[PDB]
Formats: sequence, C-alpha cells, structure tokens
Amino acid sequence: LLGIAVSTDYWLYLEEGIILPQNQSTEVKMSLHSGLWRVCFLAGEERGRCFTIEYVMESTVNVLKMIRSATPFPLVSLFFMFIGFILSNIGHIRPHRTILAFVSGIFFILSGLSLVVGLVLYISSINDEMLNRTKDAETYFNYKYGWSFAFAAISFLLTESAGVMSVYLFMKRYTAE
Amino acid sequence: KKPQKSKPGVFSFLDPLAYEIWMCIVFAYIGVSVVLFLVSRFSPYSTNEFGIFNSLWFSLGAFMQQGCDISPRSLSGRIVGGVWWFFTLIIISSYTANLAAFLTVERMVSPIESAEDLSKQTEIAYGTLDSGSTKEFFRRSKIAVFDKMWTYMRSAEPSVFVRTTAEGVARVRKSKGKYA
Amino acid sequence: STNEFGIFNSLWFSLGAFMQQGCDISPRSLSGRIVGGVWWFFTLIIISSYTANLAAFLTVERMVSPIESAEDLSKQTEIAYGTLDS
Amino acid sequence: KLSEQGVLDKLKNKWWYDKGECGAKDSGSKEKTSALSLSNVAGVFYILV
Ligand SMILES: O=c1[nH]c2cc(C(F)(F)F)c(N3CCOCC3)cc2n(CP(=O)(O)O)c1=O
Repeated sequence: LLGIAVSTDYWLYLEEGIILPQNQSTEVKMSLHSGLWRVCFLAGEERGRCFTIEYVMESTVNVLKMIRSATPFPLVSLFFMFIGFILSNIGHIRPHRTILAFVSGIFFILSGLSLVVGLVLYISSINDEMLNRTKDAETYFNYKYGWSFAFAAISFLLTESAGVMSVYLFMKRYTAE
Repeated sequence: KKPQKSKPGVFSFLDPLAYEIWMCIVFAYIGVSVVLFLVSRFSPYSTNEFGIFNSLWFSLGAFMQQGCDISPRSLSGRIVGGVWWFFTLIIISSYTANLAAFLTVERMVSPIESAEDLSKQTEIAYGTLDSGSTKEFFRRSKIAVFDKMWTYMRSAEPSVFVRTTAEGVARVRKSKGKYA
Repeated sequence: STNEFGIFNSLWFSLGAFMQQGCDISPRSLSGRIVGGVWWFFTLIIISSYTANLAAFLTVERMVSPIESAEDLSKQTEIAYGTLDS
Repeated sequence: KLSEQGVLDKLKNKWWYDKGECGAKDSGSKEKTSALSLSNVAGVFYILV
C-alpha cells in the first residue's frame, strides 16, 4: 500500500480561479495534481502536460517546494518495514531462535511513528502556504487530498497492528519453549 | 508591506503565559515534591508509600488535572496536598481565559516605526532608486544616522537599488516583509 | 457497617470534591450519597463562573484602544479637548 | 542653501533633543506585550509558601 503511494503522484489537488460578479458563476484559471516528485496539469494550459518539481514554470510554486521538503520520512518508513518483513519470514522458516519475531515488531512500530511525523510535517507545510497569500474579493483558492494520501493512512494502521501481533507470537512461542 | 497573519511558531502554544511563570511552575513543582517526601519520612503517621519517586508522580498528577492512586494519610501531608490543589486550579483557569482574549481580539504590530530602527537591524534590507534626489540625499548627508544607512546601502550584495518606481514597489510585495 | 467517615475524613472529602482532584473513598450510604452529590453540583457552577468571568475581564481590557488621530477624538466623548481662548 | 546642506536640520536636533532633559525617552515607547506576568498571579505563590 505504501509502495503504490510513494510511486504514484495523486497526493494534492489545487484549484485557483476568479469569480464573475452579479451572475453567481465561477471560472477556473488553473488546475493541477501533484506528488512528491511529479506534477501533471489537469487543466493547466488545458493540457495534460507533466513537469517534475525541479523543472519550475507564485504561491503554487511555493507549495511545490514544501512537498519536496517533506520527502524523506515516508522513505524511512518503507526502509524499516522491509527489514521487518525479512526477519518476520525467516522466523517463520526457522521456529527456533525466538528473537526474530520480537525485533521485527520493533521495526514495524518505528515505521508507523516515522510515518506520522511525515504526515504532520506535510500537512503543516501545506496549511501555512495558503495562509501567507493576500486575500481578494474576486479570487477563490481551494485544496483537496488524493487517494495516495488515503493509502498511506491505511498503511499506518496495518503496520501498527502487525507490530502488535508479532509481540504476541514472541510471547506464546517463548512460553511454549 | 502591511503586517498580516503570520506563520505560527512551533512553540506558540505557551504564549498566554510568560517565560518567568513557566520556570517558576517547574521550580515550585520540585519544591513541593521534596517537602512531601521529607515530612512523610520522619513523621510516619507502616510501608513508606510516598517515596521520592512516588512524590514526583503525585504532584505531576495534580497539575495535569488527573487523579492519583495514592493519597496522604497524615495531617502535615494533607496540608501540602490541599494547597497544591488550589495552586493548579488558578493557573489552568488563567491559561484558558487568556487564550479566549487572544483569539477574540486580533492586534497586529509592525516591526519598524522609525528610521533609527532600520539602522540598528540587519534582518530587513532597504534601498532607493538609482537616479534621483533621494539617493543624492543619503550620499552627502553628515547626519550620523543617515551616514550609517549609506554605508549599508553601498556595500550590499545583492544590489538594493532598483531601476524604476514600479520595480521598487514590486519587490516590497514579493519579499514577504523583508524589503523597505 | 464498618464506617470510616470521621470529621477528619469529612473535611478531607469536601476539600477534594471542591478542587476536582478526586477522593480516596466515597460514601456508601444513601444519605451520604445525597450530601455528596449536591456538593458536586455546587462546585461545578462556581468554577465555571470563575473561568468565564475572568475571560470577560481580559477581553474588555484588550479592546481598550488609545487615541492616535483627530478622527478618534471626534467620535469619542469621555475625554474633553480644548484650545487657547484667543 | 542652509536647507539643502542640512544645517537647519543640524540646529534643530541640537536645541530640541541634545538640551533635552527626557534623555532618550523615545526608546521606552517601543516595548509593548500582552500576557500574564508574575505581578498578576503573585498572591497564589504567597499562599503556596
Ligand atoms: O522637480 C522634480 N519633481 C519630481 C516630482 C516627482 C513626483 F513625485 F512624481 F511628483 C518625482 N517622482 C517621485 C517618485 O518617482 C516618480 C517621479 C520626481 C521629481 N523629480 C525627480 P528627483 O530628482 O528624484 O526629485 C524632480 O526633479
């Protein structure tokens, strides 16, 4: 679930537009979706053009720099689950030497805690970038999350649950020995 | 640039109370826990429930509004437990009431208000137009404040000077309050 | 039977109930639970009245604004202003 | 000529401010903050001691 999330780029939906007064109608000027490394315009130049964050061109740029800033912490979380996944399976191959389940439980718990401070720093870095811009009566600005953000949240709950269940498999096996 | 709502700091939650109050709360926390351990020791009234490690946990529970498992059973202990309960009732009520003042009434302050403040700081850069009587005023000025401002504007990298008036206004709007 | 509520316990129970810090022991008789419960309703209103009235003081004190122009003198009439006679 | 060489500005600074008894009074007008201090809650500590 995390590997789909880090690879894909459907994280943030940003829309900017200008209203038409006395008619109760709104007309967009730009729309895009972004990820940790790849940006593709849904309605930018009314075209599906795709640039990386390094290939720049206002506030939409400044949001994109903060998404690149919050990069490392999901990569740390995937690295610790991959170590925890290997030690879990080789413990299933060899039921003796019961220490393999307990150490793998620690890598799962440290994975989820790294994912939380990833999301907290991500959401904070997005919120203040909407805050600094000057308000106008004729301009509306919106934001929305994506399905890759939903997968990372689900990836937290299953990783914490497997880290709990690995401790019980340690205790029940050590009691049987 | 006009002062606006800014990015809140990471430690902005401890803004309604001053820093001298927060250090006195810590110092009073240690002082009560030492007193509660000592007086319970030489005055017993069986098992010494209130140790130095237990007394820190008792006073921490009373400040954080939670209940504690053990209670003092002597007269001298219950006076210490009684007064420390009254202390935390006022402070937590003072923290709640001051946040209601901040969130209701918004007052914003400008960093600078005079030319002598700009000379005594290096956070905000300041510049003039390149050709005109404005730059010529700072050039031949024998006033001590204005002479200090010319030494900064001359030896500044990147150049604070602009070409036109509209370019100078555009740098003010886009530097997030770092250019005057 | 085996009751514990002496006068030293009863002053200690009422002091803990007002400060909302809990109690070691609770009344088990029905007449004891009546006198306990009404004192709980007393301390709930008094503490909530203290926090709300303190927030009333600090908000009104924050809204007090000084005079910084002649326009602010014009609309406001607790301060009197005058000039020289000739 | 005296206006453009700042000699009028030089005389004004000397007579108004340098002979001023309220020495550097403009610095005191800057500071302003709003929070609870020790003076507001001093009596609670006196009950504690
Ligand atoms: O006689 C003069 N009268 C001037 C009047 C004005 C204006 F304020 F627009 F009326 C200005 N500007 C100030 C701001 O930038 C745009 C033009 C320059 C003037 N200058 C050039 P100086 O040498 O810089 O004083 C003169 O010489």
